Amino acid sequence: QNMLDNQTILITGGTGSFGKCFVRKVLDTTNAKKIIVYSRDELKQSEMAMEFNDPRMRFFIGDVRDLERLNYALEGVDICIHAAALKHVPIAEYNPLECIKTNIMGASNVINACLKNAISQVIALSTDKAANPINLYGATKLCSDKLFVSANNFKGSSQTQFSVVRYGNVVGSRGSVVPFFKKLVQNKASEIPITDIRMTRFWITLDEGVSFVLKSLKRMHGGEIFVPKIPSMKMTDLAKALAPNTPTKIIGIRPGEKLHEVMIPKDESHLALEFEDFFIIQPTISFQTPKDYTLTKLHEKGQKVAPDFEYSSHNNNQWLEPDDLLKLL
Amino acid sequence: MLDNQTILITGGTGSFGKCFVRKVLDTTNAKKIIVYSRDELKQSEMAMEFNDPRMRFFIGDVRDLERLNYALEGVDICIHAAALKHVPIAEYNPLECIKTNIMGASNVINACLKNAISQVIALSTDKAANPINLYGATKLCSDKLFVSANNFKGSSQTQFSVVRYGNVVGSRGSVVPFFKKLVQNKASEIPITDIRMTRFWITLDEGVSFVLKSLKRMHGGEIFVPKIPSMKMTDLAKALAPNTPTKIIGIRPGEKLHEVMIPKDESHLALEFEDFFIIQPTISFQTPKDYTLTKLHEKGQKVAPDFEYSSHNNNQWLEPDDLLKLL
Amino acid sequence: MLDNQTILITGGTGSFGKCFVRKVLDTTNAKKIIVYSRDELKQSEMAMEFNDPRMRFFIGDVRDLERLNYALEGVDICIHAAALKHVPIAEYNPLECIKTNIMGASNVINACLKNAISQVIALSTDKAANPINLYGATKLCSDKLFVSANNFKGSSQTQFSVVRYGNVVGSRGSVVPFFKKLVQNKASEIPITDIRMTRFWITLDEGVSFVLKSLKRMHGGEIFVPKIPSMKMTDLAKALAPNTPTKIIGIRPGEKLHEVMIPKDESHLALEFEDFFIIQPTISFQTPKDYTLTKLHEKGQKVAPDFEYSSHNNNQWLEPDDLLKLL
Amino acid sequence: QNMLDNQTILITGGTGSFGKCFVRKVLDTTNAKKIIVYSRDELKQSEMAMEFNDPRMRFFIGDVRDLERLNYALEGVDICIHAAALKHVPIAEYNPLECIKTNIMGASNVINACLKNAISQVIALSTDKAANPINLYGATKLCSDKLFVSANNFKGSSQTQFSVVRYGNVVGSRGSVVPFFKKLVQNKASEIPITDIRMTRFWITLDEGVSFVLKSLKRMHGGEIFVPKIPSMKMTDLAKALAPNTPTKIIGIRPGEKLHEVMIPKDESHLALEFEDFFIIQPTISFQTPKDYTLTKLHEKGQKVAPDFEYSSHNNNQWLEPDDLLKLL
Amino acid sequence: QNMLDNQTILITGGTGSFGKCFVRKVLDTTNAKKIIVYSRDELKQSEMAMEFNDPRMRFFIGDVRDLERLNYALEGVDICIHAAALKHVPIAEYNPLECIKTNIMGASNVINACLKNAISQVIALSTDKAANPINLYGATKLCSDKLFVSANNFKGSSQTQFSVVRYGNVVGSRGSVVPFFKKLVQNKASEIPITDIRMTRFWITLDEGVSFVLKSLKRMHGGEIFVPKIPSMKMTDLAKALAPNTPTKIIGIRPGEKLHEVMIPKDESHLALEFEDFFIIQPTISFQTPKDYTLTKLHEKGQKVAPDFEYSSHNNNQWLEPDDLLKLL
Amino acid sequence: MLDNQTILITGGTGSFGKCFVRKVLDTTNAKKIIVYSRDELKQSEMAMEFNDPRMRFFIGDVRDLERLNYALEGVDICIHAAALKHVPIAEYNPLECIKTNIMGASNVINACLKNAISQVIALSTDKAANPINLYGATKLCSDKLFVSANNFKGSSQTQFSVVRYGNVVGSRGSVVPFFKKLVQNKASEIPITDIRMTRFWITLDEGVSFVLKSLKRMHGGEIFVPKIPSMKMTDLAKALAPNTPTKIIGIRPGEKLHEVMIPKDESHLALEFEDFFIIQPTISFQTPKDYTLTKLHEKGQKVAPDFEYSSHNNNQWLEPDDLLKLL
Ligand SMILES: NC(=O)c1ccc[n+]([C@@H]2O[C@H](COP(=O)([O-])OP(=O)(O)OC[C@H]3O[C@@H](n4cnc5c(N)ncnc54)[C@H](OP(=O)(O)O)[C@@H]3O)[C@@H](O)[C@H]2O)c1
Repeated sequence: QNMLDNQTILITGGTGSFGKCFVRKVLDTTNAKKIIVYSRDELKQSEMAMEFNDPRMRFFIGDVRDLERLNYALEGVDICIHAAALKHVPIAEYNPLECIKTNIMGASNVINACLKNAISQVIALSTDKAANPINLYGATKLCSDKLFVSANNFKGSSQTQFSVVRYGNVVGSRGSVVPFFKKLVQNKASEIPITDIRMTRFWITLDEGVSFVLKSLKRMHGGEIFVPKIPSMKMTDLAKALAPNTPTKIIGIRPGEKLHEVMIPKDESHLALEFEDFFIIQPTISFQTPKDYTLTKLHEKGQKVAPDFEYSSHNNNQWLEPDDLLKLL
Repeated sequence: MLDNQTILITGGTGSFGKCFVRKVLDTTNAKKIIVYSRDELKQSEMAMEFNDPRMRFFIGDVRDLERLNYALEGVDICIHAAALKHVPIAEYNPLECIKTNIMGASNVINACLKNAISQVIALSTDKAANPINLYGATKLCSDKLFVSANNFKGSSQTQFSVVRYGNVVGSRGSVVPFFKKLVQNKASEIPITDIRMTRFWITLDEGVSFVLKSLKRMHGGEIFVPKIPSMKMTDLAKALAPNTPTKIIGIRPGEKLHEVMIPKDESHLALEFEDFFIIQPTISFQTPKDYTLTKLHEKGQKVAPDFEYSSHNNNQWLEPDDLLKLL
Repeated sequence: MLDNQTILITGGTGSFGKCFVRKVLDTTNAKKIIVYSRDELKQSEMAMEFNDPRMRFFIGDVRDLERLNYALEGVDICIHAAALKHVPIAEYNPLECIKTNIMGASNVINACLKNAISQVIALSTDKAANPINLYGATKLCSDKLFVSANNFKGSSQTQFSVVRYGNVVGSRGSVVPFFKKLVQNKASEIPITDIRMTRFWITLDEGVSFVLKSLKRMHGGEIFVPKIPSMKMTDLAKALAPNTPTKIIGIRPGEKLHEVMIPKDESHLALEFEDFFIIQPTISFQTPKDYTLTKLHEKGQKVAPDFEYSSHNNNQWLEPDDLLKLL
Repeated sequence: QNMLDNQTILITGGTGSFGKCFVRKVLDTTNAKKIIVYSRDELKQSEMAMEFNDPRMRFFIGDVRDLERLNYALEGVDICIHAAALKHVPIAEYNPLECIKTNIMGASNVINACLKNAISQVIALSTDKAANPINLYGATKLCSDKLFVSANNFKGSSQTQFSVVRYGNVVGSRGSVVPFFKKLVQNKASEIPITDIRMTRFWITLDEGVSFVLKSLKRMHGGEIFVPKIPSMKMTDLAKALAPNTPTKIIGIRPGEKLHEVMIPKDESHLALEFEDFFIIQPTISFQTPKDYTLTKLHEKGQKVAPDFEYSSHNNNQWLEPDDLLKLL
Repeated sequence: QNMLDNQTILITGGTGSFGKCFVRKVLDTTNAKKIIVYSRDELKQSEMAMEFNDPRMRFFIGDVRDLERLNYALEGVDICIHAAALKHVPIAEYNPLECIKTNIMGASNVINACLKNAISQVIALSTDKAANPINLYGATKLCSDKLFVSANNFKGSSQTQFSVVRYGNVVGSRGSVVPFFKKLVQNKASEIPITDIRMTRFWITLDEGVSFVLKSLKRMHGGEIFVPKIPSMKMTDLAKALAPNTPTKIIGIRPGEKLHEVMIPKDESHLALEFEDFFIIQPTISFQTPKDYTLTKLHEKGQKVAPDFEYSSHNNNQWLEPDDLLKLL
Repeated sequence: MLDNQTILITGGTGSFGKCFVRKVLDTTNAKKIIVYSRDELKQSEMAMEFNDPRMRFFIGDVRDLERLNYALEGVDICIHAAALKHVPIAEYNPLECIKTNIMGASNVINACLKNAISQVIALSTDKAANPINLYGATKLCSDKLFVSANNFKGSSQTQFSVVRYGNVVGSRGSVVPFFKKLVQNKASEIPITDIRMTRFWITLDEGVSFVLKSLKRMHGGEIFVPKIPSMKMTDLAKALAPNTPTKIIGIRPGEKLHEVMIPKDESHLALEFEDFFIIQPTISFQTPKDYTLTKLHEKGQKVAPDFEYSSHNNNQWLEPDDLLKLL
């Protein structure tokens, strides 16, 4: 019950869509002692401090590529939510090392600084793009996920648990598809570009993600890659919600984009454990002090999966109509 | 043209390393061949087996940008083969693999641009296509860095390409050579992972010739893939042991049943050729290039929309008798 | 001459940033304009609003010397506008402001000399004259570094100048634009700091034109100051709200009642011109310069011994009606 | 009473005028367990160890720009006096980054290393040149002062107090004015250069400064910029003490020099608190665990000041005659 | 008695001749809780894990030139054996900075990381080449030895003892003389090269070295340079054991080679203490908390030496015949 | 040829430092002499005593590679005299001595190659031959780095040599000058270490002339050793105090009874000359050199097989009367 009770939480990339939503959720629904936003931009932090004018907030201007600054911010932290990252796929293809420095080396420093300040639980955000990735960005998240999972194979005088939360497209995220079909039809959208007529994706709301991360804290043992069960929607149906009466030119594809997204690769189905509405991808490596992932801290039991299971988007159980999208737009 | 050129190869004391050096001495007119690796043990031995004037050894680490700057001084061609490739060990030492493979790639690129090297080819791997293990992810980032490196421009231009191929028959501590120490071990029990297991197979000599060919074809920015045969991991044992038991020890941390070399989501970037494949960059360059015509004037063509070059669905297969011919 | 030149501007996605880019495209013949900033959000948007061939974006941090080296490759002109300027936030995150503003300045200078950039202009601020807050101190060190950078010499010379001016009307999150969100907020209560509060006021467009003019005037080593109007912070509210209460919320961490732009102890270094002021270096250079004649052959003159260009004692003042004309 | 009793003290720039005087004062008047001199030059340390041949002394060759070395020296220290710096104003104008590295980054590393080794009290030396500065040097001290004051806004498992001590010209300092009018008249001073006939400065003795720093330790809460009440003297009267019978040519001004020095800027008078003979400039930012600066640890009460107060040299209460200067030369 | 009982041991350069032998000795003869091999090559570690397939083993891929990685590996270690190094003398002459980075800076980081993780005992391996050295390699070991000895002059909240073990040529080491006269006669040795006909060296077996290091742990106080009493053999007699029936061409000398090796320099005989079969070269500097090196932890008493003693190889008590060499080949 | 050349000398404010500068101004036509050292105290004073246009001071640390890069810009000759030499202090602060002497040497070499300096001479010491103390070990590594630095090659070549000699009579805080402050101290008690104590003795002026001569002789890679006299440490007191007691205070941390300058195990590398010795490199270079003929065409010759240049067995000795003539 309420384990953020009197705990100090630090969230990197805290000024982003997830960050503001996560901070908002934690402030409203928990007795967290203090909530630390760790990010770089003074503009956004300056703005955020005004809209979240709360004494339980602390803003540290800092970069996840700077270990000394992180070591200083995590000082006395209990829980670290790692949401900082460079995720604009095509921009990442043109700026490889930047994305590597922020996502890979950033993961690296956060883990180092958390261990040093003896943090209790750490959850880093992943992405479906990190499974059998093709673009660099996805490659940097895969390296990220791997570091956090491996970070558990440590042995300090205070067990620090490291877990990962992976989920697909965030319906209407700060720069996604939905938040475009609105910004275009607002400035006389001559026509809203599309791509492949097979394009499918997983879907979830920002609130669902936050809630999920918040709950993963309650059942995590450390080492897990939690995957929530979410619905998928073909990119066509997403053409009748923010401009059905406006044509949509066909672009086909964009740099480093897939036709379908993978959440749980086939080659990892033996590590995958199933639950009522979420999966647990177990560590591919073994830890010194092994844990039993079949029983979460929330005493929710899990069963393995089909030796030939593949949790992909091109074909999942749940889907969504252009109404549900507006009903949850 | 390698004539009178200076060539540096990171990870020069490795399998590919030794073989590449041997091939360059014997067949090219390279003026100088520089080996850049960390271990003094392997370098002293290698200098003994290759007692040749055109050879030069530099004790160095790719994680050291300053040292690379120093050693790439006056080099025309750079072959990047340095890496931590043990997949399961990379799973336990992720940051080590990231520093060597990813940062390593970054430094090399930096030193190469600085010393104005003409062409660079970095060695990739099939494990970098739709990767699952850390090693593959690092190599994927590596390929990316090298491909992106082509957008840099100054008083001098540098061409960066990548060569990607699967398992190397009898590579430094691989499977095939292991299926020997077992025969010698008077042991009668072959350790398998999964009857479905499949991989692409290229020879040390073939990989090396493909790199040399690539140098002559590259515009810069390509990921060259040689068309090589696949082989059921069930026959690799059969062939190298027609009689002996196969104890299914399961899968190791990070293994795939089949390795992809040209992902399905990249078929549109692929260009087919007589013996090879060029996966085109996914980004545009200041100075565009036409990958349909190599520098050797070889014409390439697009592949079918649902194309994918994997080990499972390969039209070529190594025969247990034609495999024994490799060794 | 910006004709056919390559221009890089750190902090290119900022207010001055976007405006400077717009002015350079529309009016110059600059061959290439490079935006160098950290955020992918602002850069993707900016590339959309400026869909032009001569534009190029580099995701980078001024705290990264290696990345700057890379991006300044082949650049002729460099405009340094990157900085952490929120005064109170700089008061809580001093080292952050020091790293970005002071170290940032240092790296840029280094990369500029390395890539042999012809001219560099760094943006200063009135808060850097007889400063009190951390931000101002960092900018003061910045100006100093840039001014001192002119003593460096090699096969190529690089000119470093600084442009200093006060508040930018309606700048990214300033006061004036805030006195709008309040009107919209249906709020009837204007937050003031002190009836005496005074500041210099220049427009985004004016600041930009002054930088472009400076490039054409600079010998290297100058701190250009434009003659701009002052305005009682009491009228900025009056003008933008002839009717509404003013609740004196006091002073914020680090504020001054009046901002100096040319200190009294520097009057001897000052040179007066038609529209601007040049504060001469306090040190001597290997290659001296005559700051009394800009490159546009504009003749300057010394000011009175007890001279000081402050906001409190300014001979020019923005009229609440002529202020509404800015917006 | 005697709080250096059995404490280990580390003083950076310990081989300088202040350092030798401070070490001398501490050795003679306290039961400090050990006194660590942290500086770079082997020559001076070598010399100092001979003149201060005391077992309670420890000399660490080190640079304040090297965090690892500092982390190693502060190990087990209780009190840190930070006196290291580059202060030759004109030399600083020609060597900007050097002065920045030593004074700014140096401040930076000392604070970091003190926190890491859980030091109790830290006092960094400032200078009147840091108030409304014009020269770079002064700018580096202002950045310094700001870092030390901000360093208090931390929260480690052992409160470390950070304070600053600022005062003007040190009568006859290792390279000042007085110690020149002697070195010139000794080698047939044809004429001793002067400047502006309005030039005024604050004055204090090396011993007074040491004593002041030593007492600031006894009353500091952490976060203060202590300013002692000291006298001022026009640069003319300082022309009749070490060569009244020798002319003085007029140079006018030197690189980055002011006519008058500011100790407490007008724009900070609201932060300024007054006491019988010293001031306390309060933090412009607020700390999490606020302290009451109106009551020092020495139970000395302070009152605010005139809303339009300015503690400048061009006009202060106390002044000095060319006798007092020789009477205290 | 058995002080490795339940202790965690970390040995850098653990995949080398010494490393494998040392790990082998510790696994077989002690109740060490865990044994950590710290080295760079995946090939060797991969190989070693197979031949030493023991649960009490842990392999960390790491470089001694990387402090952050070391800080992470020594975490929770009790005893550190430092065997990592670049020792190919001529290769070191052509790659000076490399050898300096690995041996000097490597020593530097290990000491730093051991202190940080509060290691109990640390023994770094030296070499007779470090006494009055001529080659760079030897110069890097001398700098190394000096750092470890000096490392004792520290004062942390957990005394860490630092000692050095120095001995000569390891009979048949991974790349020495003996292991050559075999690899040559195996591939039709036309003739096996030799040098100066005065060439003498000290000798010892790999097992003797391990055992010695293992025992130095039991009697060390910290600060010692233990030197075992070992025999010497002229390079001629070493020509009748692995090819007496094959001629030996005369090369004379090689880059940076001496005619004779020094173990205890004459100028240090006043620091040297003698024992039944090993020497103790005492610190040239004095520590704050001085120890009595005349009485080892094994209660073995030692007496000083002749004020003009020199422990060189060109003339020592024990020697060896080409039989003993094969009898112990 | 120092004519119209730019000379930088690290540790320029030191004993050798000041003397070298004085000799270069007075006798050469060097266009510029740059002093690169850390302390502002000593530099401000030195600039006063050397108020000359060709002088220039750079506040910097040899541990700073970036700063060295900056200061060596446009330098032709580099004299490396910066170091921590106090033997006992180096014994307590080993890493400090290693950073300054060893890393310091490394950075200087790096910056020199980068800025394409023509010739570099680094100051060594007798304590670096068959060393025992940390200081000597660091200098030995230093010499090595500099000697090895000659194997680097690019569009420009740089020559690196080392000058090695013993004690400098009355050097900044040495023995002789101390045996003065004792006389002045009205003290009647001379502190000795050991009646056998012996050292080589060269004058500040001699060391400086030998460096200047070396520049004119060097091919690059040599360790020049001047033939200088030895002197019983018993006479240095006798001479400077014919009457006063000698209280044997023993030996200090790291002292030798006698200092070697050319080790016995190096006699084969030595080449004898009229006034000096060249110890040849122990490694071979890409571009070999003939050290038997300096650039001044001085012919050298091999020494006897068991040769060794030590202070104990020197054929030259300073006479207590000819020593007083030095001072
Ligand atoms: N002294 C002798 O009797 C003797 C005998 C044989 C050989 N030598 C050789 O002569 C050389 C110089 O001797 P010296 O008597 O002129 O010594 P010195 O009087 O101690 O001068 C050495 C100078 O090096 C500078 N320095 C020290 N650390 C530095 C750093 N980290 N970065 C930049 N500069 C640094 C110091 O200047 P700052 O403190 O202002 O930085 C100092 O002025 C030595 O290297 C030694 O090898 C001396």
